[PDB]
Amino acid sequence: LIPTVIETTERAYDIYSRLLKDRIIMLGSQIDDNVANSIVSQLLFLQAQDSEKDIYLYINSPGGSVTAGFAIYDTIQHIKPDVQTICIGMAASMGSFLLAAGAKGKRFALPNAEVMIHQPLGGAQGQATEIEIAANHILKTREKLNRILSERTGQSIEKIQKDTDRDNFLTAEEAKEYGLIDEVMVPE
Amino acid sequence: LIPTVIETTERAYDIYSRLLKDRIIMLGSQIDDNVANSIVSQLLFLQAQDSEKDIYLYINSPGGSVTAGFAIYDTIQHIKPDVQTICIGMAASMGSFLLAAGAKGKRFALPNAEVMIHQPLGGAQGQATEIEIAANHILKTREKLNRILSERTGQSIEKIQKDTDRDNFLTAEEAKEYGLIDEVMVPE
Amino acid sequence: LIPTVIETTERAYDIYSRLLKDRIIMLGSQIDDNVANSIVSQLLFLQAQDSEKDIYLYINSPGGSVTAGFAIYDTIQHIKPDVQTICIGMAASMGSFLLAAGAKGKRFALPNAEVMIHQPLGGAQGQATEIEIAANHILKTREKLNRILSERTGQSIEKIQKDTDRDNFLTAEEAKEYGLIDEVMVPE
Amino acid sequence: LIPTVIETTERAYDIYSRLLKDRIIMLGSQIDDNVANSIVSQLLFLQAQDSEKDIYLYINSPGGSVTAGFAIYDTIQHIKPDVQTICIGMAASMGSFLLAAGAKGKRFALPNAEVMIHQPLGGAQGQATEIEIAANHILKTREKLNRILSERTGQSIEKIQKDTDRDNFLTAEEAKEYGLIDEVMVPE
Amino acid sequence: LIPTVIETTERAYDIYSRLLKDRIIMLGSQIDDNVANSIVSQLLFLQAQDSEKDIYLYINSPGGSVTAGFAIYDTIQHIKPDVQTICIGMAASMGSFLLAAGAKGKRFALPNAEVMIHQPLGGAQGQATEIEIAANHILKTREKLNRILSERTGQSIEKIQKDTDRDNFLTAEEAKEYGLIDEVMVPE
Amino acid sequence: LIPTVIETTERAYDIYSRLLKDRIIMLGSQIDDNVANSIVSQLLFLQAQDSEKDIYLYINSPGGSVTAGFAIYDTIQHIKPDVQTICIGMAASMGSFLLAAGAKGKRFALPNAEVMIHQPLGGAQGQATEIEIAANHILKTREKLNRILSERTGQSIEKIQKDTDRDNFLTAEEAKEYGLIDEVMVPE
Amino acid sequence: LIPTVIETTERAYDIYSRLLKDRIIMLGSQIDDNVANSIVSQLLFLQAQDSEKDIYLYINSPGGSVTAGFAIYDTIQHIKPDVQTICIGMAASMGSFLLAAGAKGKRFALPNAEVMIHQPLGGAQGQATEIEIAANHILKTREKLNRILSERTGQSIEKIQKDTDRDNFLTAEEAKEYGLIDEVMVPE
Amino acid sequence: LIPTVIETTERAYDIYSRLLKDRIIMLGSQIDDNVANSIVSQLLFLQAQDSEKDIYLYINSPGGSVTAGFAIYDTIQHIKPDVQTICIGMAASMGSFLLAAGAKGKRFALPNAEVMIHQPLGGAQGQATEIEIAANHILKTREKLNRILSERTGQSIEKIQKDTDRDNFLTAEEAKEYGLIDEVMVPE
Amino acid sequence: LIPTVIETTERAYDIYSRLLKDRIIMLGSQIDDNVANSIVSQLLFLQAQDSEKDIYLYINSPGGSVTAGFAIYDTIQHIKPDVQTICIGMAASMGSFLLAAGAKGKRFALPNAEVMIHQPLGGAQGQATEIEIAANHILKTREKLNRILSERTGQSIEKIQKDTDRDNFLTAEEAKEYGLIDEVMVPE
Ligand SMILES: CC(C)n1ncc2cc(C(=O)NCc3coc(-c4cccs4)n3)cnc21
Ligand SMILES: CC(C)n1ncc2cc(C(=O)NCc3coc(-c4cccs4)n3)cnc21
Ligand SMILES: CC(C)n1ncc2cc(C(=O)NCc3coc(-c4cccs4)n3)cnc21
Ligand SMILES: CC(C)n1ncc2cc(C(=O)NCc3coc(-c4cccs4)n3)cnc21
Ligand SMILES: CC(C)n1ncc2cc(C(=O)NCc3coc(-c4cccs4)n3)cnc21
Ligand SMILES: CC(C)n1ncc2cc(C(=O)NCc3coc(-c4cccs4)n3)cnc21
Ligand SMILES: CC(C)n1ncc2cc(C(=O)NCc3coc(-c4cccs4)n3)cnc21
Ligand SMILES: CC(C)n1ncc2cc(C(=O)NCc3coc(-c4cccs4)n3)cnc21
Ligand SMILES: CC(C)n1ncc2cc(C(=O)NCc3coc(-c4cccs4)n3)cnc21
Repeated sequence: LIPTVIETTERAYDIYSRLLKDRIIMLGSQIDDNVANSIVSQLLFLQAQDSEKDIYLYINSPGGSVTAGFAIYDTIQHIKPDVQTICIGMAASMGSFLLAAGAKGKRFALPNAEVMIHQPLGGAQGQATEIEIAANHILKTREKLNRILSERTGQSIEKIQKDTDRDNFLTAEEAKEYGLIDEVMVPE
Repeated sequence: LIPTVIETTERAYDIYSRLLKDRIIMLGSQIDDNVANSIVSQLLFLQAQDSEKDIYLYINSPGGSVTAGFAIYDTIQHIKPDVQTICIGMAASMGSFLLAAGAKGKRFALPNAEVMIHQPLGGAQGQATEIEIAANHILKTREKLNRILSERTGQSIEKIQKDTDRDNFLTAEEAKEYGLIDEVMVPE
Repeated sequence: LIPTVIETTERAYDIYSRLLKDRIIMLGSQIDDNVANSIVSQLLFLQAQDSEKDIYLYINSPGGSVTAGFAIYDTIQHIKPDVQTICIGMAASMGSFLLAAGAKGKRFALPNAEVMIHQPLGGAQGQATEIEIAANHILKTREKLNRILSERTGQSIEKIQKDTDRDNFLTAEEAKEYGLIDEVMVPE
Repeated sequence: LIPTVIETTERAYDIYSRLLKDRIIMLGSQIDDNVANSIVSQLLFLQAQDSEKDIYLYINSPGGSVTAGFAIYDTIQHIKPDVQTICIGMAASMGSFLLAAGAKGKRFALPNAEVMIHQPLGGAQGQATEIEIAANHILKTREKLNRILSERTGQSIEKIQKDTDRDNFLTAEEAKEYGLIDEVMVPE
Repeated sequence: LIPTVIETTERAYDIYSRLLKDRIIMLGSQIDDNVANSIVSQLLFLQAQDSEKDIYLYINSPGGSVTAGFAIYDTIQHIKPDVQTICIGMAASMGSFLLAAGAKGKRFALPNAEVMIHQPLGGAQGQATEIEIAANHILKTREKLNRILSERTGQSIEKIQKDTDRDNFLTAEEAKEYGLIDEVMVPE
Repeated sequence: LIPTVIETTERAYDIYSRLLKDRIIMLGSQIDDNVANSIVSQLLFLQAQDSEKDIYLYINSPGGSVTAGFAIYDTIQHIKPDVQTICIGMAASMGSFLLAAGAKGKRFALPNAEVMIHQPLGGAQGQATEIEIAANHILKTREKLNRILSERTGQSIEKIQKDTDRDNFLTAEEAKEYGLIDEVMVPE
Repeated sequence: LIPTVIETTERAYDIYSRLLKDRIIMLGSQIDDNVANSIVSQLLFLQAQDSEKDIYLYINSPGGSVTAGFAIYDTIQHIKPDVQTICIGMAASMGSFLLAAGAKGKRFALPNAEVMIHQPLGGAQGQATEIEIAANHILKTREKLNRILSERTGQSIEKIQKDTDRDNFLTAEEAKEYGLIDEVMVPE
Repeated sequence: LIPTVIETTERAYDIYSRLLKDRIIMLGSQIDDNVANSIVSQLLFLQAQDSEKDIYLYINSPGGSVTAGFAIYDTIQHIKPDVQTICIGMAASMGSFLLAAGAKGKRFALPNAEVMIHQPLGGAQGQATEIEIAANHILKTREKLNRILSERTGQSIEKIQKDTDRDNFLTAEEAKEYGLIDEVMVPE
Repeated sequence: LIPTVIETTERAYDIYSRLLKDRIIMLGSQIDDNVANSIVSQLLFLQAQDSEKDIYLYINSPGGSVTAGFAIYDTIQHIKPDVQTICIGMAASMGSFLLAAGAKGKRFALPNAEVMIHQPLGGAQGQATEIEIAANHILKTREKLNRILSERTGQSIEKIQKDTDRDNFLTAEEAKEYGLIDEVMVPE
């Protein structure tokens, strides 16, 4: 499942860490607190290595937590390096939020990569105690998500609210037309 | 189950990683997000090692997710190296899609290797909320799969739709006749 | 999930440990006894390495135990180094207590980082035997938490009691206005 | 486990219901909401049958919920009939509360029947959300229990508080001396 | 647990059904769809038996579903008979809603019967698909509950909103002062 | 949970069966094959008892299977008696379909009874084998449901398609305005 | 779920048994050995009651075992009475086999009743030991099913083989056109 | 369970990998996709190391999947090196197929090593959807297995069909007489 | 959860082992046989490294076994080095026994560190066979614990017996006043 790579200078790298040497971060799982903590650590590490060179963030996630996604989001915008974004397989739910969060001019996706811009809700525990706040916290988070998405897609807030309410299935071309990505990555 | 190999120059390789040194990627499991993330990382790694030399992708999968399969597909077509394909045991469901996805002129299969070109459906969660989109997403994905397969097999879209709807069992010779593979790999 | 990093001088670091080399402690999980024991060990370690240089504590926790949180709290205040604090994703329950516990002048949070200053109750086992003490232990702990929070936020004890009783959702700007953090960390 | 009894006038009674015909209620289980609802229904039924004749309540409970116990308590005091009380086996926790709750002059217990006057705490769910109320609700319930017990045992509130805090084991003679029961039921 | 009662005229009644003969409905469990369907059937049955005579509804519920509670509520108001209400043990969450729903002038509670007027939320399934409706459905239901409660308690809507947001613990006297019940049922 | 009722002429009825004697069918559960088989048997039974007198169908269902719902639907329309309909608590998903299916002029609902006219999808097993049919079977069933609903509500097919695609929450007044029910059942 | 019906002459019937008094057999579940044994017992019973009068078999089954289905089939053809057939909800898999097995001229189905004429395979245990027989037993059973179906639908064996291989969804009108049923049962 | 071996030149080998250094592959488990993927990787590795020197394949398997077995089979015949075969303990089901698949003149088995040449059937999932293909796929696979076995044992196809249908237990001498192995490996 | 630390001279340490290099033992879990065996091994190791230099034992345990606690106790007193003690978070049950067991003059605790000096009972298995010994073994162990505690706290045995019978909650100041610790560790 996970192979090893070494070189003469010995030097034990895993396949993901060998890619990290070339400033490539791989994200191929649901966005929980654990993976979010790891992705943030890599982004902070690559900045310390070189603050000028670009970072490559490959995405293949079905979704995850909102608070976990914003941790990755804020880190990407906070650091100096321009974080590139390349969607593969699919970018659904919070994965599409990070897809759009890439550096402007450097948001990519492969031809057969699907996209879905709708976050359903978990994390209902802490809110479920009080009524008035629980309902408003959903609205606040909905306003929080739709505002940030609107700025990056470059579309009106009115259109975002309707699309981000129900389920979606955008292709690479449709995602480019929406403004989520900048270019469909043609072969070679 | 998983043996170790080393050499004098010491240098700990697993059997799969020792094959990766000779640009050989082994795929002998169902295509989920985890293995897809690993296969993509290997394809990106081998390109960085040498963009001209060929890659060998041995396949032995019963199937997997559609979105996971396209992640591997798009990566194979995106990179410069010509990815060879050698089917062993069986190539069913999404495994047969990657079988046909190999570089043109370099798609192989061993004599007693079975082939099956039909993807049943999972991943019904995110779609199950809305009705009109859920049904159409199946049609869109069916049109997505059948179009790409038709191009690589070199057959009409009309024939693909019927064959890829129900179950199939093609031998190495029948798969060659279909256009899925280019040659049956004769002993030695 | 967890990648490796090495360098020539060989030297196997995990991503979290490579950050620990630069005096960065990552906290991206619920605060139980296990993680609390690890965080304390890191704080004691970094003090032994250098008692003058600052420590960076990134927080992304939904909460945890009270006794586990105070173990981290007391350690931060006990050691010489000024422990910086940077909230990412969210800082809820006992996470917000450690958020405010950072060195004065060096308490930060990213723009879209949420904050919640209310600890619900677990650890009901040992108290549940006797009645008079169990109830008073909650009051004592409530007085213990609200007193310490009031000092660091710089607000009255009367206001803290009401806010820390029910659920809350403070943004980076609201948390700064409350006195929990000192500055909202602007990009670059 | 549960036998049947009938008579000529046919008339299917279970052993517990045949005793209910002679105004005898059997209580030989932990006091949950289900049994409490049944005991109250029997007390209300026997009152409707005859409001003057006495009721016999045999007790053999290790304990139960506080709110469930008070439902039986209030019902016993509300109805007209003088509810006799006969402890057998043991009367622990809330069982001893109902033991003392019997009609004055008609509280009994057999020679080898144990008694324990201490309620530990469950039902921590609804209280666990808010801190100040949860602790005070224990004190309120402690004041509620100790006040009512003090009136019926005919001892001071100061003595009750100490005894009802920790575990106890009173024999029939000691329970009579305490004031929980009125007489030890001698053979024949 | 459940005894039998018969009489000469033979005639097999359970203890709950024997009470139903005297127009007494017992409610000593959480208010789900099953018990709600049974309670409604009893209310409709007693109306058919006699539309003029009063019905007695004993309550001992920790809570339940909102939609299940309104089914009992609407049925009580729809039928001709004046449904009396007698709280025992506790009336928490939706139980307190039905407690107040009793006929005006005939709402009772025993001395040590607790009351709690706050419904937390379940039934989050059907709403969780769409965002804008899910949050507003909580507000609509909150407006639905608080409006109806305000009319029956005879207090302002402003006071109800605050009390029904967080947890509560009202005694028989406090519940009478609130307007939830009309009289505390004194012994005999 | 389920009480007994008898009378002198002895005659053991359960509460639901006693209502069935007065031509009242209670439906307070999800519509599966088991309850559907029972409801149909009752409808066929009441027709045999008297084909002229009206039947009363009380509804309190969150939903169920489509094929199970149509079994009840077709039976109601097939038999001679005019089946009245009274919604209580809620009528969601397939429950609202049967709500509208009542005899014309005799479709009722209580004041606080909610309504929801959207069927999500299960029963995906038998369809999941073939692709072209599975998607079209959803469209056929959608056309099947929307056509029948449109006739009974008396609105256009265009409006039904949009409303029955996403989630809904109609009150008694809104359901009356929609045409699902004929009158809101006022007290007494 | 299951109500009771009695009458004066006392006489305890369940709703299904009351229908059995009027020669109506209800089938609303998957066809296993247990229900098959019960259905056969009813068919044999109704013959003994009256061998001339017709029997009414209401069907609402998703499918079941082949051997269990043939037990009901053979019994229907063996007995003298003409067994009517009325499909409700759906008649899938082996249910459609019994649907067509009804007396000629008396095979019915309601307007919105679905039909599916394809049996997938279970009961693989006893066959799985030997290879040559296991495969041929499927062919023998396929020849057994298709031959009998062809006779009753009145179509060719060639057409049956293709339709009964893959999944199907026939409406009442299409099932009538196929020859499975004789008439669509119009309202009243 | 699994020991370590190293040598001076340091060099960490597991016991299985140390044998792989001397071109020995150990197979002591059921033949699933995982072990098949590993065995193939070793065969491909040893060919790359030296295409002329022989490989030693020790077998001790009770059986496994057919498709998994053919993956190992085809690989053995495809590569240049003559793969020796030494049966130990037992070679049942698909293990006996690989036993016979060894290089001609180099098929061995120890004195007390049992042999069984019959594959029962699993992998019934993908076939179970369609009837005509499922049965024929068993026949095709039976023809596939019996044809290949007949060639290597050097016996008629008629004899193989009967023996490979039911269970078998051949000793080392009987297996040699059958043609499965070439020689019984005498001590030293 | 557990990070790595290395240095140039390479040298793989875990965070806990890096602290062990500076004679710091971390105890942040319940005291079972496994952790007790590890703690003893560390104490024996640090003595062998240097018998004169002090050892630092950080405690954060809720409790554990008695026999496991005495194993650590006896080891601390047996070895030459003066084992310092620093309580963090909490020191409950057997943790408080080891808290007091520290070298005289070197027993510490942080400001918000709680303390509880009462061991409840497990390990009831081996004793439960014989009656007279089981009860006396509790008394012997109670005399064993209370005697040793009394010596180190420097208080009477009479006071210890009462306090160590029921539950306790001592703060850092109260624990210092009790004699359990020597000083409250002030910041810096
Ligand atoms: C924390 C908890 C309360 N929670 N959890 C999930 C969740 C979702 C929403 C919500 O409004 N989801 C719709 C939505 C907004 O924005 C996007 C997306 C844009 C881009 C990708 S998704 N979808 C609101 N609160 C939510
Ligand atoms: C996304 C979800 C709706 N989903 N999930 C599975 C799945 C399958 C199909 C589908 O196209 N099934 C038929 C088909 C096409 O192409 C192939 C194959 C070619 C080659 C191998 S399989 N089979 C369509 N949607 C699917
Ligand atoms: C075991 C038992 C003693 N226990 N466990 C948890 C817990 C919590 C409280 C309590 O005071 N909860 C409310 C509160 C105070 O202060 C804060 C917070 C400030 C800052 C973040 S949370 N919330 C009281 N007893 C508790
Ligand atoms: C409401 C919930 C938090 N709860 N649940 C149980 C419980 C018990 C007490 C309590 O005071 N327990 C000690 C006690 C007093 O008096 C008796 C008894 C005397 C005689 C019989 S019982 N025991 C306080 N709150 C409790
Ligand atoms: C429909 C679903 C989302 N749901 N489920 C429960 C629930 C509760 C509320 C709510 O308003 N809860 C607070 C409240 C108001 O009024 C009362 C009560 C007073 C008296 C008795 S209860 N509690 C809102 N939506 C809810
Ligand atoms: C057969 C299987 C695939 N299946 N299962 C459920 C299901 C639902 C639909 C569908 O059209 N759902 C939306 C809808 C239309 O009309 C109503 C309703 C109005 C009123 C009550 S329900 N909802 C289509 N296929 C479905
Ligand atoms: C004995 C065991 C191996 N088994 N179990 C199920 C089963 C099904 C078949 C088969 O032929 N299935 C397809 C088929 C033919 O005809 C119908 C039907 C028409 C109408 C109703 S069913 N479906 C063959 N063997 C089967
Ligand atoms: C594809 C799936 C349906 N499947 N799975 C197992 C399996 C087995 C057979 C079969 O022919 N089994 C008998 C047999 C023939 O030859 C040998 C052997 C000789 C020697 C070793 S095995 N056994 C046919 N289909 C099978
Ligand atoms: C051997 C087995 C039956 N067992 N297991 C636990 C246990 C506890 C005791 C006992 O005496 N518990 C009370 C106590 C005394 O002293 C302390 C403590 C002071 C300080 C720390 S603990 N608690 C007696 N036997 C026990």
